[PDB]
Amino acid sequence: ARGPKKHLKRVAAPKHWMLDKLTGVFAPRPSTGPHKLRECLPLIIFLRNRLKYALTGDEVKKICMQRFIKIDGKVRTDITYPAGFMDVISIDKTGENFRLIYDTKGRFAVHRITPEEAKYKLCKVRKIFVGTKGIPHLVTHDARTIRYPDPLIKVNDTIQIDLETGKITDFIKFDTGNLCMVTGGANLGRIGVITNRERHPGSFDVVHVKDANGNSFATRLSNIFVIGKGNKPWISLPRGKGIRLTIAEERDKRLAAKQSSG
Amino acid sequence: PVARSWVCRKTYVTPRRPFEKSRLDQELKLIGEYGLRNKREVWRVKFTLAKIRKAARELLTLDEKDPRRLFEGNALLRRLVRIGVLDEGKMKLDYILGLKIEDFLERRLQTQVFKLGLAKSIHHARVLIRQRHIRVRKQVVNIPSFIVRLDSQKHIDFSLRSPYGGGRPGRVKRKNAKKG
Amino acid sequence: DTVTIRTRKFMTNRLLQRKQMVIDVLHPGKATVPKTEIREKLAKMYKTTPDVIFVFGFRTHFGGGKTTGFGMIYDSLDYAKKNEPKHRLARHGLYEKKKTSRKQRKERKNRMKKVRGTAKANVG
RNA sequence: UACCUGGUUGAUCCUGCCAGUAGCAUAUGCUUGUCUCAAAGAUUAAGCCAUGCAUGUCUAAGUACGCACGGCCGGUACAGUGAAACUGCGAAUGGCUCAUUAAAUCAGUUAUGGUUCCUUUGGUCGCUCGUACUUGGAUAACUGUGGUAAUUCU
RNA sequence: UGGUGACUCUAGAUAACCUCGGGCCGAUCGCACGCCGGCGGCGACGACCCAUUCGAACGUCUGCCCUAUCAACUUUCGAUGGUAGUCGCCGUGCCUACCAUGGUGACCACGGGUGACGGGGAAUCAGGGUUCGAUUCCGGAGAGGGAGCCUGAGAAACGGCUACCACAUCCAAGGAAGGCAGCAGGCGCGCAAAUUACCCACUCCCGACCCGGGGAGGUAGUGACGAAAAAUAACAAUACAGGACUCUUUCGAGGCCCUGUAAUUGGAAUGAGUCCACUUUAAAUCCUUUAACGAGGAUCCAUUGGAGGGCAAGUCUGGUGCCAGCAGCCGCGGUAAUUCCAGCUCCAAUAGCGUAUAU
RNA sequence: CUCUCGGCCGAAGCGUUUACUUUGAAAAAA
Ligand SMILES: [Mg+2]
Ligand SMILES: [Mg+2]
Ligand SMILES: [Mg+2]
Ligand SMILES: [Mg+2]
Ligand SMILES: [Mg+2]
Ligand SMILES: [Mg+2]
Ligand SMILES: [Mg+2]
Ligand SMILES: [Mg+2]
Ligand SMILES: [Mg+2]
Ligand SMILES: [Mg+2]
Ligand SMILES: [Mg+2]
Ligand SMILES: [Mg+2]
Ligand SMILES: [Mg+2]
Ligand SMILES: [Mg+2]
Ligand SMILES: [Mg+2]
Ligand SMILES: [Mg+2]
Ligand SMILES: [Mg+2]
Ligand SMILES: [Mg+2]
Ligand SMILES: [Mg+2]
Ligand SMILES: [Mg+2]
Ligand SMILES: [Mg+2]
Ligand SMILES: [Mg+2]
Ligand SMILES: [Mg+2]
Ligand SMILES: [Mg+2]
Ligand SMILES: [Mg+2]
Ligand SMILES: [Mg+2]
Ligand SMILES: [Mg+2]
Ligand SMILES: [Mg+2]
Ligand SMILES: [Mg+2]
Ligand SMILES: [Mg+2]
Ligand SMILES: [Mg+2]
Ligand SMILES: [Mg+2]
Ligand SMILES: [Mg+2]
Ligand SMILES: [Mg+2]
Ligand SMILES: [Mg+2]
Ligand SMILES: [Mg+2]
Ligand SMILES: [Mg+2]
Ligand SMILES: [Mg+2]
Ligand SMILES: [Mg+2]
Ligand SMILES: [Mg+2]
Ligand SMILES: [Mg+2]
Ligand SMILES: [Mg+2]
Ligand SMILES: [Mg+2]
Repeated sequence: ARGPKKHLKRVAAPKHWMLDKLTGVFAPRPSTGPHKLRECLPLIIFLRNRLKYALTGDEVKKICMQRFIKIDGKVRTDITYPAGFMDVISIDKTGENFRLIYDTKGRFAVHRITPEEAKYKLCKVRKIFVGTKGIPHLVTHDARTIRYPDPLIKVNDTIQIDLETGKITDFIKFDTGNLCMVTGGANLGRIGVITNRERHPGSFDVVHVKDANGNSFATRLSNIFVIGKGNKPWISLPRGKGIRLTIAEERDKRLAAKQSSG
Repeated sequence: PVARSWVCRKTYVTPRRPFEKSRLDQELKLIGEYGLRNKREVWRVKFTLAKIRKAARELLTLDEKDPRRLFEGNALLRRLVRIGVLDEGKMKLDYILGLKIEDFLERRLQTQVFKLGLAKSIHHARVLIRQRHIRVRKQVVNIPSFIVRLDSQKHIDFSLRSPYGGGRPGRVKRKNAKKG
Repeated sequence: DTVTIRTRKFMTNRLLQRKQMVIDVLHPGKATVPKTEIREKLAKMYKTTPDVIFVFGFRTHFGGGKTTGFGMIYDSLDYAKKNEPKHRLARHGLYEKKKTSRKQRKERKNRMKKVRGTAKANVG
């Protein structure tokens, strides 16, 4: 295939979008942006499939062209804009704010946040490099580069960004005992305290994480996102508090809710 | 590329020996006793029972404490109890292997309509169902092979838009009354 | 006299300047209720006028008891004209489509492709 | 449903195949009332093709002296709608087919500390000690003379 | 300064260079308008470089069918490696010069064949397996066959161009124009496969773009590929072959229950059709919903294969007479044919069922 | 398995190397 591809088959779209099979052949094909194609949520999917504010794609376009949607404090009129982890979506006309946080089953949940909490976000740091007359530079998972960071900030750390200004306010160092979320793999969406990190030089590093219920699970280092310092998260967690129920206890909970209903 | 789905199944299987006295007699007995149209209905019920037995046999060989065994065994037993085939007091996995074809044939809407006294024969029951005289709860059901759920059994009525339930005379009564 | 309207789901689309809902219609012995009178029932129920109410997708269940569709009630007629799809406006008589065919336009385009600047307007 | 049955002999027991049995795919024959899904010029010829269509695109925001409309006022440089043309972008996606291709393609796993990357997103953009209250020449659209039997020619 | 497992990395310092076929250091547009004589808020375009996204391109490791009537192959025109370079976006025999004689193979090299695009997968299957995968998702290749290029971030692009080869169109004979393995459609080939329809309303894509375009795609048409559901009658009364059940002593009685010649009766219930109106939809159709009409041979009439065995169901009747034929196999037919040709009856599946071929 | 480092543990080797077995991670959707 000469040149880049511009379409996305519906059955070839990422499964966490929860797209059906009979609506069409194609999928929204996220635009290039701060988040990778497989790990993002396009604006149209969120605005139409998730929130049901629009019934068709044309209605999503009509919504976005009145400049009502803001992603991390900036008006975004692109309906296929890739909104990813920890992004803040603000709709002032109706007055709500959402944070894209993975659910326990590895899907972007509709998570409403208070307007006070919509003024900042947390970003994982991807690399630090010195350039241009010895000025340090940070690169985050959100593709934003910040010059003059705190010298203590190292790779795999987490920084709190004020969305209005774009500057760092504080940070969490990657260390055992700090709370984290898994942003990829089998344990995606799970929240727990880092227990141990084993280093394999020349290969991937494995991080062990223990839930609040005592369950343990491993991931790769690139799949770990520091959420809070110690046991306390710096953001609000979704309704499922990051713990994964087995199918048996999920069925028991569903049956109990059914019995208590009515 | 299109936006269509191609998943489909065959609901029955055909017997390997086409002509044998015992199988033919047993199938004819079932057809006559439950008012079935042909042998494909018998083979359809046989196929569902065979799939259920295969799933149960797969689960039995697993460990008792195996979470998969517990989960799908509980699901299978609850599905079988829900449609009335199994007894709640016999909710162990091995009892699934004791089920027969008549148990699944007794839960059809045709046989239940006959048993409830809405019809005077199994064939009268079939023609009553296919003629839109029978409803389950509020929905008019038109399909004789409607496996009646255990909770849904108590709501089987005469379909109040029908002459037998709603007291509106049909074509024949109206025409014969116009002749007077 | 026996035609009931209920609205199961309901949300205020403040961004699209409307209210959107799911409508279920009870009509035990009659044909599927025409949209023109479902609109009147909705207007009387929501204390608005029928000119800003757009209903669609009405499907009647087997056995002939109920119908289910979707409805929108716009805050104003101008908002409806901005936000509604054109065919739904044409159903209310507020829009008219062009009378040409796809073949007519395509052949005209391919004919115009053969001439230079102003002569493009001289072929039809 | 972990299955067999007929056929060598005067008769028997074997070997052993032939035949029967069921499914699945293509074709074909006879037949066909309702209803829901639904494959469909692959196989032979990646053989040959009439005709039509399949890729174009303007915002408040690159260039408007087409009265083509319409002014408001009529010297208010340029109201607005705006064909055409210049400029920019796309046309490298999609669709089709399976000829070639036998460690090749492809699959899983790794590498680029060995490279390129329109676009989107963020950074950077008085960091350089050296007519500007705005520079020059064209060309298209348009107007007019044409050539060729003939072209999206010029 | 900072970094990595590992830089000849990042940053720093110094001496210079800096391509006329030149590197950045804004001579651009719109909307609001302002303050103190000059300063200015939102945007839109553009731009060197870095990062990011979308990739792409080379590599690493393991994995492929048949064939020995292919046992040695590559190396003089790069085969394997070394040194220096050229070219390339870069690592590399990628190419060149000079060197060395290497590199693969019975653990199947090399060569040949394939009715070979590879996978995800499909059919069958106790367990193990066998076969299929042109075909809607991913990857690859090609646009009649080769080759060479322009533009561009990205083609060795063919709904771009330049040639040659094979076909072929118009011509005023000087010239010009080609590429359906896109959607329809035609020819041909065949055992073998649908409309020269409607639409951008949905899914998405493109553009300067809320607006235009899209045979991508959607919707109908044809459609017994195949899969799901599912009519072709039900009941009552008679009358009984009647049967069980029942007392009586055989009849009888037993009128409880069942089945059927019922061209015996009888009213009930219906959808197949015809057809208003809604609903559906971009506009429709279909389905669903509802008026009216619509069943006694309810002629509103079920077929396809069989009836010796395998294998379920007639050594009944008529015709033929080793003929015609049937028969997958064994066999049947030569004047009393359970096998052919028919009638009647019967049985298997049933809106389906035979036949040929692959498996 | 132990001798060294950092706050009894966390670290470091290496026990010859594996095959095997169990676990964990990474593994398109259909
Ligand atoms: Mg392509
Ligand atoms: Mg690495
Ligand atoms: Mg012998
Ligand atoms: Mg013999
Ligand atoms: Mg055989
Ligand atoms: Mg057969
Ligand atoms: Mg019909
Ligand atoms: Mg095809
Ligand atoms: Mg062909
Ligand atoms: Mg142009
Ligand atoms: Mg662009
Ligand atoms: Mg381009
Ligand atoms: Mg930028
Ligand atoms: Mg070199
Ligand atoms: Mg060399
Ligand atoms: Mg040489
Ligand atoms: Mg081939
Ligand atoms: Mg193959
Ligand atoms: Mg294929
Ligand atoms: Mg082929
Ligand atoms: Mg493909
Ligand atoms: Mg190509
Ligand atoms: Mg061809
Ligand atoms: Mg080419
Ligand atoms: Mg073409
Ligand atoms: Mg092309
Ligand atoms: Mg064609
Ligand atoms: Mg022919
Ligand atoms: Mg065919
Ligand atoms: Mg469209
Ligand atoms: Mg359009
Ligand atoms: Mg198509
Ligand atoms: Mg038609
Ligand atoms: Mg057939
Ligand atoms: Mg079928
Ligand atoms: Mg009907
Ligand atoms: Mg017959
Ligand atoms: Mg006969
Ligand atoms: Mg036989
Ligand atoms: Mg027999
Ligand atoms: Mg035969
Ligand atoms: Mg015979
Ligand atoms: Mg999978």
